[PDB]
Amino acid sequence: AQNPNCNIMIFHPTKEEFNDFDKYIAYMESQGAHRAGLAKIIPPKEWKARETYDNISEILIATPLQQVASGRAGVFTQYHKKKKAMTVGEYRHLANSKKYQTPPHQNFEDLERKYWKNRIYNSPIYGADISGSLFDENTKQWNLGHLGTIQDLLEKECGVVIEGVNTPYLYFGMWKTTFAWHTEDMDLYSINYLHLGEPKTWYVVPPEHGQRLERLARELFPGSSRGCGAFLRHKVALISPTVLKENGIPFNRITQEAGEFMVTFPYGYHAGFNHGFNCAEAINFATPRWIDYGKMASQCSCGEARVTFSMDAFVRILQPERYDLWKRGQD
Ligand SMILES: O=C(O)CNC(=O)C(=O)O
Ligand SMILES: [Mg+2]
Ligand code: NI
Ligand SMILES: [Zn+2]
Repeated sequence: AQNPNCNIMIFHPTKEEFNDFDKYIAYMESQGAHRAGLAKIIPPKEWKARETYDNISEILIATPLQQVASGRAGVFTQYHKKKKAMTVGEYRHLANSKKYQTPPHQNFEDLERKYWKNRIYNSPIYGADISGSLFDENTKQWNLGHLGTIQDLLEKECGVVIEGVNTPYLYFGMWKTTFAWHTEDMDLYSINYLHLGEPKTWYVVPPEHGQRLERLARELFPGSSRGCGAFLRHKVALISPTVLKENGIPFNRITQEAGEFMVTFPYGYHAGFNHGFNCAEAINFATPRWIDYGKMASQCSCGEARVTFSMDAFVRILQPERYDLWKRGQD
């Protein structure tokens, strides 16, 4: 078995290898990359997502989210308070203000220590989940707005045509902005490209060990666990590396820098934080290997998780028994 310790793998495709996205994902899996839950892909040196980032300031963040924490430094939840709209130029200036800017630090490890020590005492503002793309239409390789759609994959594998669309999302971050522990909707893959700015640190649990993380989360968030049998779908809970290590949960960590792709694999729990002002683009995707994960994915039916239009069909076709109850949660 390849990669039996479930280490995060880093790949350096050539420009020739960068042509066929599906083929390269399958290659990475042949080497065991999925066992980690997360892989890094450094694009060939000839490749670029677009020519410059000089003209992005007028993108609107219609509903910036202030991420307010509750709990203790290593075990906390966050809720998202909606703020007034602002442009990317306005948000960058905010991120660079004295109140919100990255503190002085020695290296990424020092900054990670400062994040876990101090995150809960601040409420950074995240421009998350903004439909759109920063890939130039002329970028033909690994253009996250030109991927094969999940609906077409389900149709190719299973023969059933379904409604729904699959488009990317932009994320504008600042110091301490945080993504809570989660897997993707329907335990899909994700791909994330860091277009610009400061790094993003990731934590990930191997898919084969995901239920260990779930069990710990039920212990650490016991009221949330009584409320919902899949409360990590709410995307609000944080657990630090120190607490994971104290409880024996297998995980790995890695820092993504501007110009790099990350792929999350089916049922790979992940969480992380931004180092400073940045912009990322991410989208879900599927392969044939996903189908079985989609069929077994947990679902929130308590009503909190509220997701896209397109997840309806996935539940309806892959999880017909759950359909009824899950849809009640969505309506
Ligand atoms: O970058 C972020 O805030 C969160 N991204 C992801 O969870 C992802 O790409 O799957
Ligand atoms: Mg603009
Ligand atoms: Ni994710
Ligand atoms: Zn729920």
